[PDB]
Amino acid sequence: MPSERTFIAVKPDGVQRNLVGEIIKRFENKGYKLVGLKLLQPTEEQAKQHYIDLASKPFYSGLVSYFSSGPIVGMVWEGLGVVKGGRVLLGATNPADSLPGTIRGDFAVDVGRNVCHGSDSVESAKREIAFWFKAEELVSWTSHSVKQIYER
Amino acid sequence: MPSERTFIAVKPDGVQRNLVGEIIKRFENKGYKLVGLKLLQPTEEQAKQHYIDLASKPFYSGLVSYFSSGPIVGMVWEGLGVVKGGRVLLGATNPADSLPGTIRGDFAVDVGRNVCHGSDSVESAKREIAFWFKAEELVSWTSHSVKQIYER
Amino acid sequence: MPSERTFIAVKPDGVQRNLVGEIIKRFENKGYKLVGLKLLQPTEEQAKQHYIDLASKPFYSGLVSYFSSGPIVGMVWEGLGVVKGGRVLLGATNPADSLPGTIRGDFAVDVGRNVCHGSDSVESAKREIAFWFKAEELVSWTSHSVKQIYERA
Amino acid sequence: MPSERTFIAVKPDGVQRNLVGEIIKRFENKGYKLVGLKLLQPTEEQAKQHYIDLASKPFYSGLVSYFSSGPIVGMVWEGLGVVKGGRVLLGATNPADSLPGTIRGDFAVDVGRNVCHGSDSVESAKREIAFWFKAEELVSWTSHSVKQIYERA
Amino acid sequence: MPSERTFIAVKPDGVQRNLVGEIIKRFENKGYKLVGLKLLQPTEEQAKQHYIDLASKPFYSGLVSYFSSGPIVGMVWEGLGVVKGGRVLLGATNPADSLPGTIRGDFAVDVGRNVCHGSDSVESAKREIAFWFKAEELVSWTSHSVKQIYER
Amino acid sequence: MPSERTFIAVKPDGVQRNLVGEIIKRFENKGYKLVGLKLLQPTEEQAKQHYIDLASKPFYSGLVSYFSSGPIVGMVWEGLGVVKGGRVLLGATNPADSLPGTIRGDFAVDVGRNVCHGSDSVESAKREIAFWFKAEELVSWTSHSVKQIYER
Ligand SMILES: Nc1nc2c(ncn2[C@@H]2O[C@H](COP(=O)(O)OP(=O)(O)O)[C@@H](O)[C@H]2O)c(=O)[nH]1
Ligand SMILES: Nc1nc2c(ncn2[C@@H]2O[C@H](COP(=O)(O)OP(=O)(O)O)[C@@H](O)[C@H]2O)c(=O)[nH]1
Ligand SMILES: Nc1nc2c(ncn2[C@@H]2O[C@H](COP(=O)(O)OP(=O)(O)O)[C@@H](O)[C@H]2O)c(=O)[nH]1
Ligand SMILES: Nc1nc2c(ncn2[C@@H]2O[C@H](COP(=O)(O)OP(=O)(O)O)[C@@H](O)[C@H]2O)c(=O)[nH]1
Ligand SMILES: Nc1nc2c(ncn2[C@@H]2O[C@H](COP(=O)(O)OP(=O)(O)O)[C@@H](O)[C@H]2O)c(=O)[nH]1
Ligand SMILES: Nc1nc2c(ncn2[C@@H]2O[C@H](COP(=O)(O)OP(=O)(O)O)[C@@H](O)[C@H]2O)c(=O)[nH]1
Ligand SMILES: [Mg+2]
Ligand SMILES: [Mg+2]
Ligand SMILES: [Mg+2]
Ligand SMILES: [Mg+2]
Ligand SMILES: [Mg+2]
Ligand SMILES: [Mg+2]
Repeated sequence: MPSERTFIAVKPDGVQRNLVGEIIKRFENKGYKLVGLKLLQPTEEQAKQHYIDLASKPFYSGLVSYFSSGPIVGMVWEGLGVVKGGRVLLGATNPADSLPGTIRGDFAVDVGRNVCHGSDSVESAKREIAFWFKAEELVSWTSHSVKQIYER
Repeated sequence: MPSERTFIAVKPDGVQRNLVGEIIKRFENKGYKLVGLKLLQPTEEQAKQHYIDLASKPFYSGLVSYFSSGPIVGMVWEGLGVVKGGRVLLGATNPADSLPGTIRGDFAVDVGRNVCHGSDSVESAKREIAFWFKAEELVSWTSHSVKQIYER
Repeated sequence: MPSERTFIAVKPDGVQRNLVGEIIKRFENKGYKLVGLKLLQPTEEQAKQHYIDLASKPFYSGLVSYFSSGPIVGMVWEGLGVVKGGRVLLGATNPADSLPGTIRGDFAVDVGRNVCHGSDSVESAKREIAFWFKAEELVSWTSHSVKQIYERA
Repeated sequence: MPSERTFIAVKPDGVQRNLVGEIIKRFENKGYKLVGLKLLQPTEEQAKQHYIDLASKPFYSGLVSYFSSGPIVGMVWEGLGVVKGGRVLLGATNPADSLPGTIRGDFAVDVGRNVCHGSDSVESAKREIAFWFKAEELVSWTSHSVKQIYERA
Repeated sequence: MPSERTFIAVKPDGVQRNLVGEIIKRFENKGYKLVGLKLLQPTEEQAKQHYIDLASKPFYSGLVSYFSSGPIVGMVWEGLGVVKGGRVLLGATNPADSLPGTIRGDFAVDVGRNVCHGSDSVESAKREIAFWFKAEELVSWTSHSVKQIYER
Repeated sequence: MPSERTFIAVKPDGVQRNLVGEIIKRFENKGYKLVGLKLLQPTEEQAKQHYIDLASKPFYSGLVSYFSSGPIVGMVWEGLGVVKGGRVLLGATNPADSLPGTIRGDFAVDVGRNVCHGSDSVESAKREIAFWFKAEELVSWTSHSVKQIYER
C-alpha cells in the first residue's frame, strides 16, 4: 500500500554540514509525501533506545554520544515501498560502499559520520515513528499529485 | 547582532508543490542557522491571527481558508540581518514583481499562491516565533562554521 | 487571464551550447504550462519575417543569418502574465545588462549570442505563435497543479 | 557508430510533473544530440501500436489509456550507443528497482507512473522514430562539440 | 575585446565552506574562459599589497590577517567585459546588499566573510593577475565554443 | 588513515566542455579536502610518462597527443579512502559502462574522451602527485569541518 511510512533523520553531522534541504529535496523529488517534520535535540537515553539493537557493538557508546551531541531533523515519509525506497536514497551504511547518486555516496566518507538515518523494515519504521513523533505531529493530507505518482 | 531570528513558513501551495527542501537549502546555503522546524496544518484561528493585520482586506477570507487548508512547514532561522535577508531570499510579495534567483521569482506566478511567508520586521518576527513555537521546541546550538561565516 | 500565451525560442547558440533542458526547466519551475514544442531549422526568410521590425538595423543581416544557421527549439507557454514573465526569466536583451538568476545572466555574454528569444507583447506573441505553429500542433491540457498555482482556479 | 538514434518520450505523468526540462538536460549533459522534438497528444490507437508487443499483458489497457490521456514529449537523440545509453539514463522499468542518479531512480515510484519511455533496441528505435516522426521533422546538424565528445570524430 | 582578463579568488572562507566548484561552475556556465588556476596560501605581506589601497581603513589588519589565514583559489578568466561581468557574478561587497543569484547573495552574510574577490577595473585586474600569477601559469588556448559565445 | 591522497585531473575534453567546476564540486561535497590545484597544458613528454603503463597499447599515440593538446586541471585530494573514492566518483573507464551519478556516467560517451583521470592505487597516486606537483605547490590546512566528517 502507498500508505506505508518510514522514519528518516538527518543526523547531527548532516545538520551541521547543511544537508537538511538537500535530503528533503531528494525525498520530495522521488514522489514521497512528507507527513512529519521536526528539529530536535535527542537526549542520550533517546539515542540509546533508538539504537538499542546495537548495544553490544563496540561503537555503541560513541554512536549514542554523537547522535545526542546536537540537533537532528526527524521526518516521516509516506509512500509505496517507502521503507526500502528511503534506504535506496540514503545509500549503504558505510559511505565507502555507497554509490554516487545516494545521500551517503555524494556527501559522506566515514561510517560514523554518515549524515542520515532511515528505518530498515516496516516493523522498525513503525517503532521509530511512534518513538520520535506524537500523533499530533503527523499530518494527514492528500498530495494533489497522487494520481500522477500512482496508477491505482 | 548574529542572534536575530525570523519566522519563515512554506505555505500550503509550497508544500504541495514540493518546494520545502529547495527553500530550506537556500537558507542553509546563505549561512543562516535553523533553530526551529515543524510541519503542521494551521487551524482557521491560527490563520486568522497570523494574518491579523490584513483582516479588513478583501482577500482575507480566501487567504485564511487556504492557509488552513493543509500543512505548512514553519521555521525559525537565526543570523545577522536574517529578517531582511529572509525577505530578500523570498522575493517580492507579488511573484510578478519578484526577480529570478528569489523563491517567488523562480517558482510562483500568483500573489495568492506565493509559496512562502517571512516575518516583515524584528518585532513581528518575535511575535510570530512566539505564536508558532513553544519555548521547548526551539533548539540552541553552535554551527561549527560560525567563524567562517562571521568576522566577529 | 491565466490563458495568456507567449512564444519562446532557444536560438541556435542555445541549442549548440546544451541549454534546451535548462531553459525549459526554468519555465516549468515557475508554473508556466507548455502547450507547444518543436525543434526546427528556420529558413533565412522565416528569420527575416520573425525579426521584420528590425530590418533597418545594422545587425539585421547577421541576426537573420545566424537564426537560420541551425536548429532552434520553438515553444508556446501559457500562464498569467507569461509574456512579461517569460522575458523576465530570459533577462535583459544584452547579457552584459542581465542579472544572475536569469537565463542570459547565467549563460550568455554577447548580445548577438544571447541564447534565446521571447515575444515582447501580447499582440506580438499571438503573431509569433501563429507564424511558427499550426493550430493542430498546440496541445490544450489542464495542469494537475493549476489550483496550487492560481488562487482564482 | 555515433549516428545511432533512439526514441525517448516523456510520458504524460512526466509532463504533468514538470520533468521535461530535467530529462532533456540529462541527455544533453551526457553528450547526446537532439535531432527531433515535439509535444503531442497520442491517440489511444497510437498508444496501442507503440506498445503492440505488450497487447496480451494484463496492464496493457491501462498503459494505453494513460499514455493517450494527455501530452507527451517525443524526442530523437543521436549518439554512440544511444539506444542502450538512453535506457541507462532512464533507469530500471520499475522505479522500485531503479538506482538514484537515473531519471526513474530520482523522480518516480510506480511502474505505471514511470515518467518516460526509451526504445529497447536499434531496430525498435528505427521503428519508433519512423512511427512518431515524418522525415522532414528531423533536423540534421553538427554539434560544435563533436570532436570533444568523440575521439574518432 | 573578448581577450580582457580578470582576477577572481575564492577567499579562505569560500575554500573552507566548499564553494570552489560552485564558483568555478558559475564562471564556466557564463561563457568565460579559464586561463589560470591555483591553490595557494597567501602570506600576510601578499595580502597587504593586494589590498594596499585600503591600508588606512579600520578593517585592514583583520582583512589582511584573515586573507592569509588559509588557502585561497586564485583564477584568471578571459572574456568580453569579464572584469565587470565577474563583479556582477560575485554580487555587492556587503552580502546584505547582494541579490539572490549572485555568489555573495546566495552564500554569504557578513562583509568580512564574503567568500570571493574580483578585480574592480581593467587596470587593477592587470596588476592583480601580474601579482598572483607567473607567465607560465597562464595558459593560452582556444575554446571550441568561441563562435557559439561571440558573434565576431 | 584520513591523510591518504590521490591525483585527479580534468582532461582536455573536460576543460573544453566546462566540467571543471562540476567535478570539483563533487569532490568537495563528498568531504574530500583540496590540497593542490593547477591549470597547465601537458607537454607531449608529460603525457607519455603519465600514461607510461599504456605505451604498448594501440591507442597510446592518440591518447598522448590529445592529453597534450590543451589545458588540464590537476588536483590533489586528501581524505580517508580517497584513491578508491575518487574512482568511484569518476565512474568506469568506458563511459558506456559508467552509471548515472558518476562523472563519466553523467557527462561522457566515448572511452577516449572520458573527461577526467584518477590515480588507480595509493602508490600510483604518490607517484602522480610527485610528478605533477612540486613540494612547495601543495597546501596543508585543516578543514573546519574535519570533526563533522570523521569520527576519529
Ligand atoms: N564507528 C562505527 N559506526 C558504525 C559501524 N556500523 C554502524 N555504525 C553506525 O551506527 C549506525 C547504525 O548502524 P546500522 O543500524 O547497522 O546501520 P544503518 O541502519 O545503515 O544506519 C550507522 O548508521 C552508523 O552511523 C561501525 O562499524 N563503526
Ligand atoms: N489575493 C491577494 N492576496 C494578497 C494580496 N496582497 C497580499 N496577498 C497575500 O497575503 C499574504 C500576506 O500579505 P502581506 O503580509 O502584505 O505580504 P508579505 O508579508 O510580503 O507576504 C501575501 O504573502 C499574499 O499571499 C492581494 O492583493 N491579493
Ligand atoms: N549585434 C547586435 N545584435 C543585437 C542588438 N540588439 C539586438 N540584437 C539581437 O537582436 C535580437 C532582437 O532584438 P530585440 O527584438 O530588439 O530584443 P529582444 O526582444 O529583447 O530579443 C536580440 O535578442 C539580439 O539577439 C545589437 O545592438 N547588436
Ligand atoms: N502496471 C504495470 N505496468 C507495467 C508493468 N510492466 C511494464 N509496465 C509499463 O509498461 C511500459 C512498457 O513496458 P516494457 O516495454 O516492457 O518496459 P520498458 O521498455 O523498460 O519501458 C513500462 O515502461 C511501464 O510503464 C507491470 O508489471 N505493471
Ligand atoms: N569588516 C569589514 N570588511 C570590509 C569592509 N569593507 C570591505 N571589507 C572587506 O574588504 C574587502 C575589500 O574591500 P573592497 O575592495 O572595497 O570590496 P570588493 O572589491 O567588493 O571586495 C571586501 O571584499 C571585504 O572582504 C567593512 O566595512 N568592514
Ligand atoms: N581509445 C581508447 N582509449 C582507451 C582505451 N582504454 C583506455 N583508454 C584511455 O586511456 C586512459 C587510461 O587508461 P587506464 O589507465 O587503463 O584507465 P583509467 O585509469 O580508468 O582512466 C583511459 O582513461 C581512457 O581515456 C581503449 O580501449 N581505447
Ligand atoms: Mg539501522
Ligand atoms: Mg507579511
Ligand atoms: Mg524582440
Ligand atoms: Mg519497452
Ligand atoms: Mg576590491
Ligand atoms: Mg589509469
